[PDB]
Amino acid sequence: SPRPLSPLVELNTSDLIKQKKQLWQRVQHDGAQFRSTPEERKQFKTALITLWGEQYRPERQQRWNGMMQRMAQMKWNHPELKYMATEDLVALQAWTTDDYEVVQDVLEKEARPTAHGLAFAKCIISALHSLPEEYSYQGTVFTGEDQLPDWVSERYQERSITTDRRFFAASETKNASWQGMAVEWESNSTTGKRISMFSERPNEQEVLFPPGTRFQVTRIEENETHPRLKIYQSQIA
Repeated sequence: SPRPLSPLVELNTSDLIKQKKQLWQRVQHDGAQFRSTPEERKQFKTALITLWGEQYRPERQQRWNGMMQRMAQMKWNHPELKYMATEDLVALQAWTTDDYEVVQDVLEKEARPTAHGLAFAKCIISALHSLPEEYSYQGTVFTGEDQLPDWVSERYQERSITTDRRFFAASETKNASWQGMAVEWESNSTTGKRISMFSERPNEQEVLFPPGTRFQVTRIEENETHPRLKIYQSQIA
């Protein structure tokens, strides 16, 4: 337990694989009922602030404080969000920073997770399942990622359902700016959540799916050029 007036709490760094497996089972079991606990929200705060050691804690503390105040006001400006946990909303903004790298694949099989990443993941997932239904995007969303062809083959196959263990990001638009990544997706979304209201780059019109999302893969096109593989899939909501 922390000392009085401590900004931080202890992160459970022991048996990380068990923690990963336990969170993954919780994701599947709880579905859209998944919610972060008050203690998990404090662990996310510590995770973000301490992500890069004591040297960067003052800067990250200041960023944390600013995001908390922004999301507190977000609830005033957008009353439908009044019941969201403020730290859950902060997680959505944090996802759109470079910290995404510590959390995107943290529930993947054989991925070696950090305590920080697992703490990140709980609040993002909680945010995605507690956002009101008006934040769900119904339509086709577009993704590009830098992945190898074998990475695709392990996870996606024509005519079979993919149960995604990753955070899967996409966009409502297909801007020319990110043309030519190694892999592309065209995904029909039913409950993918629009996070442009929380992003550091709202013009990207990003949509985000949590681990546990299921996609029916309907076609995979192959090209010699990048994108080497283009995946057509539909969310099973």
